[PDB]
Amino acid sequence: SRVYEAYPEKKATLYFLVLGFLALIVGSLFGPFQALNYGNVDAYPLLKRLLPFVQSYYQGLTLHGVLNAIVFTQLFAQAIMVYLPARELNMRPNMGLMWLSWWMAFIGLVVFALPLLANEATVLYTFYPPLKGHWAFYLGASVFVLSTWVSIYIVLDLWRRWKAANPGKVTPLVTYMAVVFWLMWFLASLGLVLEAVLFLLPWSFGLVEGVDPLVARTLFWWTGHPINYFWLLPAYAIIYTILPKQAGGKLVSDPMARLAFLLFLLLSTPVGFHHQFADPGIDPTWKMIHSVLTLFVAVPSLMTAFTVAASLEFAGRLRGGRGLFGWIRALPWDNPAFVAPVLGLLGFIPGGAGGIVNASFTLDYVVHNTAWVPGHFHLQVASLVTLTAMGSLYWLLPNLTGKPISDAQRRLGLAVVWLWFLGMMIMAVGLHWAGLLNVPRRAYIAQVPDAYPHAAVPMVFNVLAGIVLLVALLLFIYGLFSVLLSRERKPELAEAPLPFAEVISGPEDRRLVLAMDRIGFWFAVAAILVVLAYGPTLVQLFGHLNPVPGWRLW
Amino acid sequence: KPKGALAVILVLTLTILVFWLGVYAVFFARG
Amino acid sequence: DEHKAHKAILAYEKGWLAFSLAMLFVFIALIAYTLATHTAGVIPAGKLERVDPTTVRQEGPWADPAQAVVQTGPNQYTVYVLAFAFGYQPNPIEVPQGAEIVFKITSPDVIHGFHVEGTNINVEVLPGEVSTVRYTFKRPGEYRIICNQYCGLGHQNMFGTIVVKE
Ligand code: HAS
Ligand code: HEM
Ligand SMILES: CCCCCCCC/C=C\CCCCCCCC(=O)OC[C@H](O)CO
Ligand SMILES: CCCCCCCC/C=C\CCCCCCCC(=O)OC[C@H](O)CO
Ligand SMILES: CCCCCCCC/C=C\CCCCCCCC(=O)OC[C@H](O)CO
Ligand code: CUA
Ligand SMILES: [O-][O-]
Repeated sequence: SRVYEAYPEKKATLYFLVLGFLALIVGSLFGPFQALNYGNVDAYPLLKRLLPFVQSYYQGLTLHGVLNAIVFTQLFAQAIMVYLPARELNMRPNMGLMWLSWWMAFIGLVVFALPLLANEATVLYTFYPPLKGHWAFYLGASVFVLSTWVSIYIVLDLWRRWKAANPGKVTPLVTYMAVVFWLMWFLASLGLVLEAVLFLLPWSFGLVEGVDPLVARTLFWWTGHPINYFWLLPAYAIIYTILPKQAGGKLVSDPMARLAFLLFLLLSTPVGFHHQFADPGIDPTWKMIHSVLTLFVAVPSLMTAFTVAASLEFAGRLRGGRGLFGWIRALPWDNPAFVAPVLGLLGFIPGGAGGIVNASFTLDYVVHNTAWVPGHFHLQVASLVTLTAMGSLYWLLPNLTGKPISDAQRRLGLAVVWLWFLGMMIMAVGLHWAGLLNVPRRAYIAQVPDAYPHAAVPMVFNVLAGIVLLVALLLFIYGLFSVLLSRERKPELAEAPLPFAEVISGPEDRRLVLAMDRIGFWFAVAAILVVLAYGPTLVQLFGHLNPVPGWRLW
Repeated sequence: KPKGALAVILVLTLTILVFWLGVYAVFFARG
Repeated sequence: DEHKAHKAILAYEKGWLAFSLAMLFVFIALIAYTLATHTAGVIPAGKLERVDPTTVRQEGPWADPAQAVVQTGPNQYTVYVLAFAFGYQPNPIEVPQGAEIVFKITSPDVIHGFHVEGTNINVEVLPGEVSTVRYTFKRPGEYRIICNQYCGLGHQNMFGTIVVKE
């Protein structure tokens, strides 16, 4: 339309969205069968008759991980943290790069998908060596991820163009967020790209006989942890700068919001070892270190809890809610785009508290590699991130397509979001409890059905969440297609503005705000923190390589 | 005072706190 | 009102920010405490100890499981564990209770978990590395070992057994 000629950013964004959600629909298909599995119920015969390219629980488990946690999240990131900043600034992203990044993302996705769908790379989204995937999996993933470097560049571009026409002004909020976001992602990503280039690719191409598993794990978890914050922070952009609007109030502080993001940039990367607590050949004094720095990266979220909660409370008081619970009822629960994130915000309480446990070094030996881990991280990514992405459908989609959302259509959304939340809560009880009963993660337990008798009770939750999350998922498919393929348009929807929130009016710290705008600087320090936190260990690892043959055991 | 916010962070504190002491206990039981 | 709310929000925000700092520190002290007791034996020795996965079943202390157990102390036994697809050697492992046990585990193939059910021993086993952890079984009987890292199609039916003698 005429709308896409002024705002081509709309189109590209739309694509990044649609693709991601597709990936999520497909990635998620596998979920319910994995929920039944963890409730000791084997529904995979059914799934194989419906999806015959599928040879094992583990191929499914790979598909699930790669598509939901890697692909969808990343496409969502890209849509949010490009378009949002650019809309606030009201300048156009380089439409050349913006398309290059879509095509990379898609091209790579499709390449990786080939060996995945053909059972040539059943290695899971950690792809630990010496289990050896097809080259196409590694090139394809590599090209998928790198696309993000093109996004990094796009936003920094916008930013500097804005800083030019506007010298002596502070960075705008959403745009300041996107900038530290992407910079962080840059340091974060070297871990994986390093492991990919120096190891995964030569090895998967046959240029070298084996890879050293410990270096690979170290390099992977370099990227491995912050990618999690890379998943989360698009949602926090929205929670912080949009949700207050649609809740009926404002953002209580712009400076706290910058602080949170800044803290992320500096503390998201030096913490990888908290995934390697049971690894050999990595000194304990380094683990205590990354434990302590992990506890630090909790802080911005602890901050975030209050900030957002006070913002919601204030919106609640604004709409007449009085009391201690009153303000809660006052909030717009008929509005799915309000509900989806606030629900994920609830799940994040137990989720983060799960995270705090895992971070505590020795305590990690209670839960590591057991069903507790997935019980934790579903509350995080597969609820708070996902629920946010979902409720965005009901504001971001009309903004991008002019396609309106019916009243009918809005009531279906509430269903989905709640059911999804409720299901992820039920699953969360079943998994955590099972991991405490010492049930392993990543396992087709349903095929050794007499192996974990001590966990009958939590297993019933797993089955229930299984069916509950199947109902929600079908609804979400049905619904997402009602809008996507809707027959009526309204160009004035596309033209209307994003419901960006006002900031509450009270004086603040020009001085901190000003401090935090020195982005070149903070970028360095985050980087130093990474030289310092990963330097010595990596240097000694490279000192004493010990590569080992690969194995395909499936 | 933002007594709603404070309620939230109350629930938040309690939750962390039950989790962390919980698992710590367990660590020592399995110790 | 709006210029007030901000003051009160930010005023209590600041309480909370420092209360949470506090709690997070107490943990750091509580975690440091564990690093100082025996419960900390289960933390892997951080030293690099590299073997060769292709020959480890032919030479060295993994090559004859019936001798994988060794008194290295007055009240101490080193136990040589091979974890592999799909099982553990020896089977079972035999140690006495009250004796300090120094598990030195490795793999000939892919990575494996070594999670000793009912206890804190939860360690990753990487081929080409030897993982050293230390435990003292305080109750006699039969502990099962679960593989908690994906190793391939037989991941879920890979278990070992430990027997603690009275
Ligand atoms: C986007 C997804 C993720 C985030 C976020 C993330 C956060 C944490 N993580 Fe994690 N996690 C670990 C550390 C943490 C900790 C300390 C946090 C922290 O960031 C937590 C901070 C957050 C909080 C303290 C919560 C505050 C609550 C908020 C912000 C909501 C407030 C609610 C409101 C305001 C609602 C009000 C509304 C009303 C209506 C009243 C560690 C260990 O140190 C492990 C490895 C252990 C092992 O053996 O596997 C781990 C492993 C996982 C895995 C498994 C990786 C694998 O496959 O092996 C993934 C996927 C992951 C996901 C995610 N993780 N995590
Ligand atoms: C349709 C709802 C969902 C169900 C019921 C569900 C359930 C599960 C279960 C049962 C597992 C653990 C299985 C095992 O340890 O063997 C799992 C793991 C996984 N979940 Fe999901 N899931 C769903 C959606 C998602 C979404 C939306 C995300 C990401 C955005 C996600 C990504 C992950 C990842 C990262 C894995 C771990 C794979 C691995 O360790 O290799 N989940 N899911
Ligand atoms: C282990 C002990 C169990 C503890 C369980 C409950 C913990 C309390 C939770 C949160 C309080 C955090 C906020 C503290 C606010 C203090 C007052 C403040 O800073 O506000 C004064 C204001 O400036 C006047 O004008
Ligand atoms: C202004 C007020 C300042 C005071 C704030 C601190 C409040 C309490 C916090 C931590 C206590 C840590 C106690 C450390 C001792 C741990 C002992 C333990 O739990 O271990 C027993 C185990 O059985 C042996 O092997
Ligand atoms: C809402 C969530 C509720 C969650 C509730 C979860 C309950 C946790 C139970 C146990 C933890 C620790 C138990 C430690 C394992 C004991 C095994 C044991 O005693 O056996 C060993 C030996 O073989 C003897 O000979
Ligand atoms: Cu060996 Cu899983
Ligand atoms: O991942 O935390």
